[PDB]
Amino acid sequence: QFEERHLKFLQQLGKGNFGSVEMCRYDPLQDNTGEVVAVKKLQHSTEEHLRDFEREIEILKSLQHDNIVKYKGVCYSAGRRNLKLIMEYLPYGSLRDYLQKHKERIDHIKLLQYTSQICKGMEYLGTKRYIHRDLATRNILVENENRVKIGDFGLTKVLPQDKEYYKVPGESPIFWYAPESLTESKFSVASDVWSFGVVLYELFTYIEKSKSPPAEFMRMIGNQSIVTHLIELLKNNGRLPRPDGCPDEIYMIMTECWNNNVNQRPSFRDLALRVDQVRDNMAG
Ligand SMILES: CCc1cc(O)ccc1-c1ccc2c(-c3nc4ccccc4[nH]3)n[nH]c2c1
Repeated sequence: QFEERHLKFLQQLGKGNFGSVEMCRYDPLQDNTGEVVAVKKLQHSTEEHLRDFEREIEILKSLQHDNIVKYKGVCYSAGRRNLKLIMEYLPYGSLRDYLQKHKERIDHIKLLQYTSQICKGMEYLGTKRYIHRDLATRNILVENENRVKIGDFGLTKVLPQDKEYYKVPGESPIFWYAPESLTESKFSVASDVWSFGVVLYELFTYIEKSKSPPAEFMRMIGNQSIVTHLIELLKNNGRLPRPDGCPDEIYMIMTECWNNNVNQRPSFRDLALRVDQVRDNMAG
């Protein structure tokens, strides 16, 4: 339990429509310093967003894995109605920024180390029947040069006991969404795997602006609405191209994640083995 008065503001870390993230020092003895944490609050405190936020917290609360970011607590000092979530602070930020600034020290082998760690996380989420729903390079955090961790779990949904998909706004990362998520609003491990396919695309393009999924899909779309154009482009087997210099065996994994049919997509266990193996062939 974190008390507002001891929660000292250092700087803004990242923002969005109704949530924001701040770097903070939690200083219960005020003497003169304590421990640095990442703090999420809601801007527009609508009750659906609050209820969604409270459900995000329970998910975070239930997670313990070396490749998943650590929950520390919550602050109720000033209300329900302005809850704060408190998580560990990882200094190197998101994989999107990190990769983009440090790229010339990061080769295909490093990129495959990151990929492995991502699959181990999603494996572990699969065990708890969680569908992350926002797998993208911008929601993977870097603890150090040899370790990254998932999370922005604000879209994460728990699977029903009886079903293997979840039916569910507001801004969606459509260019990372699988076809059945666009057309029918279904989410599954299968759709999480599709997203991972495009994460693999992001890393192997080195997050170059002009090569990005929005950048690329919008070129192919040419030339309403935009989703409707995407859904149709995907149905005619339109896909993100092979990144320059991307291996055969990696590109194949991408292509397999982006299979129209849910049931023919690879599983995260399989993706771990395949990627862990490609590393060794590349190294030794
Ligand atoms: C508290 C919000 C949240 C809520 C979830 O459900 C899951 C993860 C997070 C989260 C998001 C971002 C961070 C960061 C960080 N460190 C940076 C350095 C530089 C630039 C950006 C950074 N973001 N550390 N820990 C973080 C936890």
